[PDB]
Amino acid sequence: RKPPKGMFLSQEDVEAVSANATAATTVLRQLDMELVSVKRQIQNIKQTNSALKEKLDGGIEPYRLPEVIQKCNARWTTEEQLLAVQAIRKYGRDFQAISDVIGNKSVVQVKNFFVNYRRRFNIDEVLQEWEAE
Amino acid sequence: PSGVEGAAFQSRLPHDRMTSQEAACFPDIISGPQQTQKVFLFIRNRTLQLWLDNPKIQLTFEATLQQLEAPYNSDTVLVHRVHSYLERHGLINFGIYKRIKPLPTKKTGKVIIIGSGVSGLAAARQLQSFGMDVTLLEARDRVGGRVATFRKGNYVADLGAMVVTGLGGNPMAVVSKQVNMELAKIKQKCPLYEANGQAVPKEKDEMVEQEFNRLLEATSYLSHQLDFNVLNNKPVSLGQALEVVIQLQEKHVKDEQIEHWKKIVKTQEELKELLNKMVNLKEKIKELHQQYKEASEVKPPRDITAEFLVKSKHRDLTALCKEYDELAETQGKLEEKLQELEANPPSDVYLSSRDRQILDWHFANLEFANATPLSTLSLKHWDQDDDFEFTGSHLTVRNGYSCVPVALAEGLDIKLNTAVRQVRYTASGCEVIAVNTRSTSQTFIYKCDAVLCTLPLGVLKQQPPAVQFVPPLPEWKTSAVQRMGFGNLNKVVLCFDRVFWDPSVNLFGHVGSTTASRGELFLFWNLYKAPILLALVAGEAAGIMENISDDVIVGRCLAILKGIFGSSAVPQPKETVVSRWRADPWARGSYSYVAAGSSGNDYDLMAQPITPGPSIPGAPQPIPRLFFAGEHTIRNYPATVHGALLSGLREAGRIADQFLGAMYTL
Repeated sequence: RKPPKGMFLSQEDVEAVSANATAATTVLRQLDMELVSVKRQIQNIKQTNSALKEKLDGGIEPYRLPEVIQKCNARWTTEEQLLAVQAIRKYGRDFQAISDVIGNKSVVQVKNFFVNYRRRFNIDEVLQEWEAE
Repeated sequence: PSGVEGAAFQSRLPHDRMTSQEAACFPDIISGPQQTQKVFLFIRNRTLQLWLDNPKIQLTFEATLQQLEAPYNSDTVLVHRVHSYLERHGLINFGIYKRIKPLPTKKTGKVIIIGSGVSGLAAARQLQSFGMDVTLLEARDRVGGRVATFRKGNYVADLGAMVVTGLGGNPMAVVSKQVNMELAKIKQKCPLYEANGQAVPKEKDEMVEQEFNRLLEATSYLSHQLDFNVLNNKPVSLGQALEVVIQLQEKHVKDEQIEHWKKIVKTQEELKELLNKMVNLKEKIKELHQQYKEASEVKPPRDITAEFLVKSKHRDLTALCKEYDELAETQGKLEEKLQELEANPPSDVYLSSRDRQILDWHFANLEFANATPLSTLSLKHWDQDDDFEFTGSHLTVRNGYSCVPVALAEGLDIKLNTAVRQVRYTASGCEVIAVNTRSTSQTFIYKCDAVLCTLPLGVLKQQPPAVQFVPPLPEWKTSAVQRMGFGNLNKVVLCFDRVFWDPSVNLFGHVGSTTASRGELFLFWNLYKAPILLALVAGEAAGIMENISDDVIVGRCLAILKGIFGSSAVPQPKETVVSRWRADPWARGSYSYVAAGSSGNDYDLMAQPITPGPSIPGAPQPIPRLFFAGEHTIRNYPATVHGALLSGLREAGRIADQFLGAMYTL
C-alpha cells in the first residue's frame, strides 16, 4: 500500500522528474535557487531587524515613573469631581482610564458617579462632545 | 521442515497439494475424491523421502512398495504409477547412483545432446538411465561448460560457478551426497574498504547498507503500486527506477530545507513588524515623557485643568509603558523560536560523495548477482525468481566445482573437440553437422531421432550464427532469444605463497572511485584451503576489462590489495588467471538475466520444443525433434547450476515420454 518510511514518492512527483531527459536536473536546480533566494532574504531582514533592534537601546527605562500606591477612598472632593468631568471629556466611557486619572477611586464608583451627577455635570453634553473626535 | 513433508519441500513440492505436473499425469486422481488425492500425496512424499534418505542407491519400485505400509500399499498400481512418474521426471533416481538392476543391453532411440554443460550431462545420464542411446557433442576439450575449475599444483579455483546457494530444497544437496564435494559454508561478514585503503566505519557501513535496501523497496513500490513501468514507449529498467528514486529523495531533501528556512523568514518578519511597533512606540513614549515633565514643572498650586494635565499625561504615559512591556514579552517570544529553529536544521545532503560511493559498491554487488548493468535489468521482473529461494547458508566447493560434471560425465558417450556447426531436423529425424575444433576440415555427420540443445544463450544469440538451424527456428523462439538477457561477469584468480589476509573472513569489498568503475575488482573471496584470493569484475566493468592485458589487471589487484594490507605484506602472485567469458565463443557471456522488456515468460518459450513440418504435404503432424535445456530455459531457477541441472532432468523426462511412451498416465 505505502512506500518505506522517509522515502517520498507521490504520483505527482515521479511524473515531474521523468517528463524529459533533464527534468530531474531542472527541478533540483530550481530548488537550489529557491533556496539561495530565501537564504539571502533571511539575512536581509536579519540585518534590518538588527538595525531596528539597535534603535531601542536602553529600552524605556529613563522614561518610567514610579507607582502611586494610593489607598482608595469613598468621598468625592470637588477637586476629584472636577478631574472626573475632564477625564470624561478626554476618555469617553473608558472607566479604567478615569480611575487611573483620579487615582483614589475604583471603576465601580467611576462607573457610578456617571449616573449620580449625570444631570448636574451635564455628562450627556460632555460625552456628546467627546464623541466628536 | 521434517518427515514425509520435508521430502516434498526438499523436492520443491507442496506436500499438501498436487502440482500442475501431477494433474497432467494423474487427471483421474486430482479430479477424484479428496481422499484419494491425500492418499496420492502421501505416496509421493513417502517415495521422495526414501530416495532422499539414501540417494547413493537406486530406489526400485519393489524396494519402494516393501517400505510403504497399509492402507497406502493396498493399490500396487498407484504406487507403480507414482514411482514411475517420479523416476521419469528425475525427482528420484537422478544423479550418480548405484544401479540395483543393470540397464537393458538393447537401447531404443538415438538422442544427440549439444554441449556437455551440466544441463547436458544431466539429461544424458537420465536418457541413458532410461535405455536410450545418447551422445553428447562438445566444442571444448573438457566437460562442465560454465563449471570451470582451475587446477595447478595444489591451487584450485573456480572460474565458473563456485557457490551452492543453500541446500534447502536444492537438488545439489542430493548431488553432494552422491559426489564428494567439500562443501564449506560462506561466512556472510564482509568489510568494505574505500579507495584510500581503510575500512568503512560500522556507523557508515550500516547507514548506507540500509539506504540501499530501502532504495530497492522503493523501486518495487514504483513498480507495483504506481505502475511506473513504461517511459516514452520503452520499458523501465531497475537502474532508471533507482535514479528516479534517488532523485526524488534528493528533491525532497531540498524541499524540507525550503519549508524550514521559509519558517525562519515567516518569523524574522513577525519580529520585524514588531520592532517597528516597538520603535514607534518608544517615540510616542519619548514625546509624552517630555510633555509630562513640562507639565510637572508648572509649580503648584495650580488650577484643575493644569492638575488634570499632569494626572492625564501620567496615566497616558503608563498606558503606553505597559504596552511596550507586553511587546517585549513578544519580542522575547520570537527571539527564541528563531534560536530554536537555527539549531534544528534538517539534513544538509541526501548523500555525500562518500556516501554515494559506498552505495555504488552495493550496486556493484547487484550487478554481480545479475551479471549485468542495472540499466538492463527489467524493473518489473528482475527478481521474479525470488519466491523459489532455497533455505540455508551459501556454500563453496572447496575442492573445485568441476568435480561434479566430471562425475556426471562418467559412463557417457562424449565427443570432445566437436563443434556443432549446423542442426538439421526433419519430420523423419535429425542430423547434426559438427567439425573438429583442432582442424576445422574434419567434418562429422550425426543422424538421430531427436536433438537436445544446451547451447548457452549467448551462443544462440550470436550474429552471425555460430550454429545454423535447418529449418530456421520459428520467430517466436528467435524473438525470445533476442528479448532475453545474457550478461557477463569475470574473475581474477590470485595464487600466493603466503596467507596475508584475514583467514576468518571469507570475502571483503573494495569501494570504487567512480560510479562508472563500481564493479572493477570490487570484491575478493578467500574460499580455499590454499592461499588463493579471488577478485570479481561486475557491471559495466566486466565487458571493458576483457580488452585489457592480463598483467595490467593483476597489477590493479595488487595495488588495491597494497592499499588494504600495506605495500609490504602483499607478495607477487605465483599463478594468475583472468576469465573473459564474453570473449569465450562457447559461452559469449556468463549467465542470463531478465532484460528489460523480457519477462520470466520468455524462459518458458526457451524450453518449448520444436516440431518440424511434414515431409510429404498432407501427412500427419509429426513428433517434436528439437529440445532445449540449460540455465536460460528454467523460469524458476535461471542463471544457476541447480537450474541447469533441473532443465536437463526436465528434458530427459519429456524426451522419454515422447520416444518411449508414458505408461504411467492410464
